[PDB]
Amino acid sequence: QNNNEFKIGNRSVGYNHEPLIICEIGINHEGSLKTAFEMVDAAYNAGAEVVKHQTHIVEDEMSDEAKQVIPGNADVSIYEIMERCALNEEDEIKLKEYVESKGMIFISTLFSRAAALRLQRMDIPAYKIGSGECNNYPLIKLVASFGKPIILSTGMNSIESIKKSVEIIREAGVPYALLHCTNIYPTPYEDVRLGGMNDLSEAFPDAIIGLSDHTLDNYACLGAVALGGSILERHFTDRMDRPGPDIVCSMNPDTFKELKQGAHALKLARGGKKDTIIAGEKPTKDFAFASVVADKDIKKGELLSGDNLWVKRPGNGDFSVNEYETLFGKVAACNIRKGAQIKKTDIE
Amino acid sequence: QNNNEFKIGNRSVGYNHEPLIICEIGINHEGSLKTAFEMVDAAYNAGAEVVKHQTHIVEDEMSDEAKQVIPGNADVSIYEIMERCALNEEDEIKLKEYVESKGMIFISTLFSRAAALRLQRMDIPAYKIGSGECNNYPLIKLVASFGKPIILSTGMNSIESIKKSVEIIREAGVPYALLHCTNIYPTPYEDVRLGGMNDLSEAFPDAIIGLSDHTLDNYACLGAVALGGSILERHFTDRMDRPGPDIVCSMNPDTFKELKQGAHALKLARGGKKDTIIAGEKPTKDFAFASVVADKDIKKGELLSGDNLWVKRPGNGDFSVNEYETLFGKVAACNIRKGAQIKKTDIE
Ligand SMILES: CC(=O)N[C@@H]([C@@H](O)[C@H](O)[C@H](O)CO)[C@@H](O)C[C@@H](OP(=O)(O)O)C(=O)O
Ligand SMILES: CC(=O)N[C@@H]([C@@H](O)[C@H](O)[C@H](O)CO)[C@@H](O)C[C@@H](OP(=O)(O)O)C(=O)O
Ligand SMILES: [Mn+2]
Ligand SMILES: [Mn+2]
Repeated sequence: QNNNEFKIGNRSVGYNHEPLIICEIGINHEGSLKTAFEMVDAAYNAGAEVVKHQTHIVEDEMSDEAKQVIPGNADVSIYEIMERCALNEEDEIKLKEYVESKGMIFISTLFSRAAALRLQRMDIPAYKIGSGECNNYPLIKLVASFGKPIILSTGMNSIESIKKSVEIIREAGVPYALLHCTNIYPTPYEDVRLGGMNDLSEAFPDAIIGLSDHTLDNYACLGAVALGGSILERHFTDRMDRPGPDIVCSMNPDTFKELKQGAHALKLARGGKKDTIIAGEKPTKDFAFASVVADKDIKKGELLSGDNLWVKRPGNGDFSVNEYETLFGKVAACNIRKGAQIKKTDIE
Repeated sequence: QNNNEFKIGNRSVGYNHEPLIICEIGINHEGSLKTAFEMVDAAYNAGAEVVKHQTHIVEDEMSDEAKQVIPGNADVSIYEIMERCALNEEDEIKLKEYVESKGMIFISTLFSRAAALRLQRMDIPAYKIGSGECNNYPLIKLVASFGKPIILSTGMNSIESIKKSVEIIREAGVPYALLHCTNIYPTPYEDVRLGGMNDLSEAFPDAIIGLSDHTLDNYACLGAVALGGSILERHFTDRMDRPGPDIVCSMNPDTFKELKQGAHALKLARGGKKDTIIAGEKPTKDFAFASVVADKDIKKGELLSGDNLWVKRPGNGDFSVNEYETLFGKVAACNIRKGAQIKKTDIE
């Protein structure tokens, strides 16, 4: 597909690299460090490489209008949800340290200037911009100025809209990924449109391409790997019985382990070319391909024809089935036995 | 992707149709009808739509040379394997009837003229040509003359080689599918090259495209569905403890059920376009997108600027973040409160 790559800390991402699964803890901790650490533990023990947070600072990310508006996956205002779930700066610094103490990478999504600046003080190795902020060009400008790679989700946005964000990122000269995404919690399979990933790669040839997903299972992400995706994001929980608006579409340790295994298999299986010769098929080719044989007894001097020739396994005859018609009209140099392979010496 | 379709009996296959899984019993019955019927039962109970056989007639498909040649997945000659596993005509007619008695479709692969003619007497609704016969042009001509759709596997063959077979099929005027395939039993993930499917569709725009697979699990076939595959073939057994050269790469009832579920999900998720507007995202767009707000108290008569304006959720403000820069240089028509959304009435 392509050779685009960049590093998130010491981890290379790109088509020629192992896909990267981002375990999005997000707001799943419901504002509790005990719960957050239990989820980091679970991620670690499952084999995760990256844990992503959401950095919410209620007053800088929302005006008072947000106290009147309810998201699709809750029955209270988005302001109330964020007031309940948001970690303060001190606590989020502890979370980052904890994630790093487990040898994993910590990144986060910012939803405001104040959050961008907080994350820069913490010096995270890459910045996630959520689909809601994909068209937030002032915020994109700010984050791109930080000098680190950007992972940009592109739900709810057209190629045209995304173009302006990519323009800002390139000007700042940082590498970037684009994740195709659909922001319904949860998302039905029919709304995923994996082909959206192809649209993105075509429009933005220098982007690393992946999928951020909110379906109920791993199928969409697995398809994404097959199509060439390099980054996969699902929300993550230690257990599915947890409360919270995003828990329903979250993976857990077991399903994370499944995705990691599948992603590895599909990283190996994907791409390549039809005409590539595969050495291990040789024993099959040698028995399975056909050679030209006599379909009847043929007397010396008689002409070979489609009437007295046919083809049979295996492939070690002097004449391959590919050469069948070329023997038509040749002259038997000797008597030929029905069922025998036609030999070079059997023809004049 | 495309709108190519044809029917196998009453079952439509093509990109706009549910993918079709072919349960390849092949030689797995080791020549026993009891075992074959146990495998048909298992297929039926698992939810299979199609059971495929292999029609082996040892004397017409192989010359005596085959008694000296061993396949990659056995330690005895291919002749001995086929003598052991081949069902005679009477028995194969019983198998077909049994499959049809369970409401499933019966098809088979021929490896010889005699087998083609046997299958035509049985009037099967579509003919499978295995990868070994993909370059067997005389046999392809014969089968195409029968007037039924052809499913052609293309392992071990280049686009160039396949072209000659497609030419023969088109001349006969029957619809056809091409299955990408790698013929190692089993096949490592790295040798699958799913991109081979794209190569085929590009080269042969009128073909229905699928995958015939010999890996140890469902990952390759799932990837194939994501890429647009319409037909999936794996060998099938009622249980994995059975003896035989192809058992190791076979699916069983449980894994068939998994593939069917995955294929359905990925049929729904695949393709589509990035720019398609998804109604269910609307509640997310309404809270997540930003509007322009005052970043400081602005006195009446003062000029709006990037210094006193910023952006915040939610998206119901008079000015979207998209319009942010257009307010620069406008004149406050009244005092504006820090944190308030900029209203149309706030500017001259
Ligand atoms: C529109 C939005 O901000 N959605 C939140 C989501 O977790 C909400 O905070 C939650 O569902 C509110 O109920 C995340 O899905 C956003 C997420 O990015 P993506 O899902 O757009 O890839 C991120 O990087 O934080
Ligand atoms: C080269 C060949 O004929 N391989 C056999 C296979 O089952 C052998 O009979 C078996 O492995 C011999 O040990 C099948 O895989 C062929 C199979 O087609 P495909 O695997 O090329 O799609 C078919 O349609 O019958
Ligand atoms: Mn998300
Ligand atoms: Mn096969």
